[PDB]
Amino acid sequence: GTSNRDWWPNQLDLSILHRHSSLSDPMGKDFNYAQAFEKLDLAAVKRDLHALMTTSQDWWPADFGHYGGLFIRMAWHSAGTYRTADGRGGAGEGQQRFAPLNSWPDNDNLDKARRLLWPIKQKYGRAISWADLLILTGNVALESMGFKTFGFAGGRADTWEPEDVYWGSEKIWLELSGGPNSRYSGDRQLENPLAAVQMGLIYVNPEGPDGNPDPVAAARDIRDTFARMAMNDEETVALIAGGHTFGKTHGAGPASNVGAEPEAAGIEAQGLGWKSAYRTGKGADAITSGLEVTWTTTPTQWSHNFFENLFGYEWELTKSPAGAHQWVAKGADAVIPDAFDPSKKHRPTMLTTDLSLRFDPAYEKISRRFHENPEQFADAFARAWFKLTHRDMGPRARYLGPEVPAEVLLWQDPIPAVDHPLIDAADAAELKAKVLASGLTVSQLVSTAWAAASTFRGSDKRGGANGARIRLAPQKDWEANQPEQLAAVLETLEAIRTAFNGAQRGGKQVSLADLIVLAGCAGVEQAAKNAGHAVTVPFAPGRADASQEQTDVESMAVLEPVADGFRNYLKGKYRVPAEVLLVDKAQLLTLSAPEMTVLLGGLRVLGANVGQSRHGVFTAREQALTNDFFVNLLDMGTEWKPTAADADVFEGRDRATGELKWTGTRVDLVFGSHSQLRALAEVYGSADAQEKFVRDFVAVWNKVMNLDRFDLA
Amino acid sequence: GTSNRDWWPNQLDLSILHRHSSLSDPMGKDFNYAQAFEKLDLAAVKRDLHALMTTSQDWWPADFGHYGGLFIRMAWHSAGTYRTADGRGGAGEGQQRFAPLNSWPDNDNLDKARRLLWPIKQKYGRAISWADLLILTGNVALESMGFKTFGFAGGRADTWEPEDVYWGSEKIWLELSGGPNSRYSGDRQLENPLAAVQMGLIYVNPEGPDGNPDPVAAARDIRDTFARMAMNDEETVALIAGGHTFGKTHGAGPASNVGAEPEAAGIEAQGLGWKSAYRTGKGADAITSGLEVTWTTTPTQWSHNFFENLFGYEWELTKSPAGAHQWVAKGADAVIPDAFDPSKKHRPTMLTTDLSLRFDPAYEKISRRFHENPEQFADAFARAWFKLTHRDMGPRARYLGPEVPAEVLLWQDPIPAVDHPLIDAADAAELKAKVLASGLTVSQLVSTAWAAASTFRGSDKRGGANGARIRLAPQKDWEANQPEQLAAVLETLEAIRTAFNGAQRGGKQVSLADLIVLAGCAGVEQAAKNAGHAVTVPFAPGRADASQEQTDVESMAVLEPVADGFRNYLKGKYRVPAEVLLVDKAQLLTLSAPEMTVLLGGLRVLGANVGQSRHGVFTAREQALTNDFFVNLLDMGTEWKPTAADADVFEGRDRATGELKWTGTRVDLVFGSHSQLRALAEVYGSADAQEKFVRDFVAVWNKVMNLDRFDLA
Ligand code: HEM
Ligand code: HEM
Ligand code: NA
Ligand code: NA
Repeated sequence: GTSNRDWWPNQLDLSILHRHSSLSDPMGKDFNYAQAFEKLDLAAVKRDLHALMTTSQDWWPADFGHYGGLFIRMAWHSAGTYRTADGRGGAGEGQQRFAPLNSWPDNDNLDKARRLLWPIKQKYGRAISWADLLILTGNVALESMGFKTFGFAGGRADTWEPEDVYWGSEKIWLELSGGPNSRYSGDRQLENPLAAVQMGLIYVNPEGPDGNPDPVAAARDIRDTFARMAMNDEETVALIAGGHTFGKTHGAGPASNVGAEPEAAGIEAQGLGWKSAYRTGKGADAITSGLEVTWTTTPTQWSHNFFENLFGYEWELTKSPAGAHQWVAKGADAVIPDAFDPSKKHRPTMLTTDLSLRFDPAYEKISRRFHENPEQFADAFARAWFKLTHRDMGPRARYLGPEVPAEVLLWQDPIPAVDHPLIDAADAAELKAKVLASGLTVSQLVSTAWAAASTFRGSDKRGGANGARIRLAPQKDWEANQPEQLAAVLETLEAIRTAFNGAQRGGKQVSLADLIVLAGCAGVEQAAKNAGHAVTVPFAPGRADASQEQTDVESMAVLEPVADGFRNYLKGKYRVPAEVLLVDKAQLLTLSAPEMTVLLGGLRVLGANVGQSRHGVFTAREQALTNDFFVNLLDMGTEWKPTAADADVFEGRDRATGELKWTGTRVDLVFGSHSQLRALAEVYGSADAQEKFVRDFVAVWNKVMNLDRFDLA
Repeated sequence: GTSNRDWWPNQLDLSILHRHSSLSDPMGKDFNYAQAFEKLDLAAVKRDLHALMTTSQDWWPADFGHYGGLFIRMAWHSAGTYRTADGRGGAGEGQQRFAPLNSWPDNDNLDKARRLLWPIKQKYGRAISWADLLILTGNVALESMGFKTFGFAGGRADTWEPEDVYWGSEKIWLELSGGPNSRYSGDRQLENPLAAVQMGLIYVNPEGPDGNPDPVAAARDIRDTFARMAMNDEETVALIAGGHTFGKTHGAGPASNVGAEPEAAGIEAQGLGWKSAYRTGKGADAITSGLEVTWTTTPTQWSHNFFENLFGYEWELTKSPAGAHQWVAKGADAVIPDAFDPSKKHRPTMLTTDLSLRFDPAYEKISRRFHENPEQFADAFARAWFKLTHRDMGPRARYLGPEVPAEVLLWQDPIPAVDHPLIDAADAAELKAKVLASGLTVSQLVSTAWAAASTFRGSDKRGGANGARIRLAPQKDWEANQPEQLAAVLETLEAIRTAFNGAQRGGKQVSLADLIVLAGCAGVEQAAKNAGHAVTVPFAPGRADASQEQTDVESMAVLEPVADGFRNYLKGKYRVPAEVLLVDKAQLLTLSAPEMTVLLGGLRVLGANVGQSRHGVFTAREQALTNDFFVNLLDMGTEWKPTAADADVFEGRDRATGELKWTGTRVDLVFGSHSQLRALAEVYGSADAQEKFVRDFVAVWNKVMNLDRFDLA
């Protein structure tokens, strides 16, 4: 069946905004996972998980009689898809059970791991999501094997179809760099937003960069990809060495024995894949990565043996039985146990990427510190395992259950507790009137509140107006935020705040985070009033102000909007057309197409554009909340052409006289071009739609203001 | 961006069940189009449309100063995509404004037509849908030019994204037959469900079959495609000659002048396409099809001059200025007016397909009758135009407005009026108890009610339980319906009905259509009872019984289920895997993936399979409504393998002992294979799911029972 994608492969794809509908979700529209989880007997689940560890099934026998290593790898891959660039991937939606990740090469045989967990999933049902279960099982594996974890939070709700993620452009699994769709250019620069070296890998190639077994050059890829997963050098060394304290790799024979990945397998395989024709196909004969390495003398118990081995031998390059590059300890005795045969032992072995930890000079210093101080190693790994597995969960308000660590961590972008009474309706009316009396304009108030709130992304639930981090480094300096205008708005708001707070009795006070949002609401009200409409914009207080010391400036950089079609802003020239970037931003904001349409049309006439650009400002009454953008956009009296100077700017001229009426960008005109967007614009550009437009705009505005409000919702 | 479709291009696609979500719809959840339409001033809309016919815009000047012919074509293409095989296509969802239809080659310059209607669409807003407007404008065009129409119904709600339709497998627009993706095989057999001869055409090639200008062979393609659009010989001749009473074709110069279709055009084109570099690019210079034919001496007025010309001259094969084949009247005077230059006249011209109406001997008889009796011709055409533009609207209860024709037409599958009091809740309880006391089993009651209700298809809104047409030819004899078992059930239910109706006072009575549905409800209640669960299944009376004389048997044939995965039924061997056909049936029933999953699992254990096949009957308590299908399917203790005899049947054996536990088809096992369906099955197979399963099954059962109940809309 030929589809629209086949005929017009570069048209914009709006279906990413309408994923995750009530249609595809088997749970009722009222189902609340948090509530179901809070009633789970978590201790019972963990008892069943402990039992499972050593209950070997014949269809995938447990190495060393213990599945712990398999399950640690499973949890680590669940978490490992995360990219800091967009917040996409990670463990938080349980996506490992869906395409493509269920069938990525690096997820080979983790289908077996997941199937071993079905009986537990079945027994506890909706009260523990797969997403939570994959992480908790990893925790229990570590505990079962003697490692004390730093804690665990539940609350990852399951999802029901695959997430739309750009994982790269290659059309071949595992394609090496420099192909026609290379993710690399120049001096090994990985394209944003990617965070892995080859299509279908989690981070790096375990043989070395594009297969070349150089531990020093492998280290470079490790550092880069782990940084792109929000992990620094100490955390990276702790995780790799921590992980590889356990279990083993699987490469007992050639890879040509292994058949189709799960999404390609026959219907009879019942959701499993990588069926192997080598000997028994499993256990002692297992083939997963192709490498055959077992790191420690006690693969089912926490130990300090990884760094003893790493530093205590010299390493020789060799090949696994499948032909992969790996390393064996020069002159060592056979001290490593076999996974199935008590009469066999093996010499110590390492991956290229393990040797990175010794041969990269910066890693070597950390690795030695961990070798010499194993308690520091254990604490770093526990903290890093928690960060790994929680980094995409968002504010601590979302963390459920009785094992949540009390310690607040910088990477959680923490927001202080509110400890005082909040403002009430009367106070909010007072503050709005003071904001409007100050002289701040509709444009300034709307722009500032937009800038504060629209950093939120639903991918990892970072960002938003809570915290008032717009006043801090680095947000206060972002170009999209118009630093000098921003500074003037914040100054006036801060004086309003000070005065209001100084007049109160009791502990009552308003946060700047709340006042930024409320001032934006007053701007929207005033805009509606300018259009001759009475409107009330909802507002929920309770935001708090974070400090600069609670705001990691390097981690904040990934939230900078380099493209924001809602403010007609593009920081540079990008490979992707601007309308694609708009739909991407709408997705991170959790907006549907109709919400994206309404919001952008409104923002245009309110004066939210960066730099007060006239592009898309299709009204003669700026700062009035009207549907003018749609009515003027859709007017067939006007003809549009790209300009001389710039193909991405368009001039709209009267079709009869030739006179210039407007100018717009691609983000503006896509609403007049794309056949689904134009159908939306038509509704809001119709003669009966002014009230609809206002009321839809206010709703989506309030939606955006509340995106990070996990303390309420 | 590599997608799951790219990696696994043959995996089943569930996203067709989740279109049309509340997310993509700009109207509120409570918007009711019929309520908006009933307050439209339809007379005022028609006055605007009438004025528009002769108000020429310079960006697309009106031929002869009158847009009528353009709008008639626009409405005929809106309607002309309809296929009787699946009910997909037609005018009823306004799909011409979306991809792909908006950019089909046969819809060339209809973008102009639709744009001319924006100012009226804008004026009346949500009270008239684009879908309705397209058709109304065609009617008003005919009226304006002196043709009396048969009527008009409103009620086609707008849609907001493209419909998923199989339009063929060709990868090149207009590809001639016999390519690698040929829609033809054998002796010019067009593949079901297609209804056109080439990709991107409405019906046939106006030059002749694959461009060969032979009228006799063209007639064969006309007859075949029109039949596949539910039009017979009389209706086809009336429509083609009726249409071609008006307007003209456009081929003033070569087609290489014409640019990209709308979905490929630049953003500045603002949703228009086929921009032409030939001279002015429009009006007198217009290029649309490439043909340059004007059929009558008064292209803007109804006449009987198409047949006067057709029979009054001999025709010579010629070429248009673009090079297309077309026909000119041998030795005729220049009597046909020019579209822009009052001092020029042209000889009569015809398409190959026009001459079909004279040179195919069956067509010729009808055409002569219409020539000699033009009042017969006007009546046939009015009736056929109404059928053409309404054939996918569904039951007459959906028809809105003051111009709906009072005559009931056989092609409507008419349902008699109900003229007596309906049964009440106490009566329904009494009849359920009588049904259960008769000895009819859960399996019989469920099977029969399923058979009657599951003929519905949301594509053209035909079928469903209303009418009790399951008791009539041809439904009573369809294999899927198990004719001998059916007849026994219907006999017993008819005795129950007779006894209940005979005992009443006061005119109250129950129809057989209602009793068949109610009995099915009693079966599902009894199944729930057998499982230890008291539930009440909703039931809405008001169905009526249609007669054999009100049932067109030949038109009913397309509703026969030759594949019904809900009854594990496949009438023959198909190129398409059975799972794909299941998802296709789910789409026609308007089911989401969770609804399809719950319903199939339930039906299995209720005994709804055709022929009492054991395939998928994964329970040891058949006729009890339990989640056993999912629990047993998902049990890893069972291993599945295709059978020797049949690759499409699978044996489930105990993994340890080898003992045979079950058998199933592809339709069964897909729920344990496909990654998204298995996630659904897991919900209903969990230990906490019995109440959910029951409730969701009752909901979807009731939904299916009510699919055609537009009288309660
Ligand atoms: C540079 C980063 C890493 C590389 C290249 C990498 C590579 C691999 C490979 C190839 C395997 C063998 C798969 C098989 O054949 O069965 C594996 C196993 C595993 N890795 Fe990693 N790894 C990395 C980091 C991690 C991290 C961060 C963790 C956890 C904190 C982790 C924990 C595991 C464990 C427990 C296993 C053993 C699986 C079993 O016993 O079945 N590794 N690693
Ligand atoms: C065998 C069936 C049919 C064929 C092959 C056919 C073919 C065509 C073609 C090739 C054009 C010229 C497009 C252009 O160059 O502008 C056209 C025009 C037209 N057709 Fe048909 N047609 C068929 C049936 C119908 C029917 C069923 C109707 C309506 C009842 C219809 C109404 C018209 C009208 C009104 C125009 C004139 C458009 C104008 O004035 O701009 N045709 N036809
Ligand atoms: Na994420
Ligand atoms: Na249809």
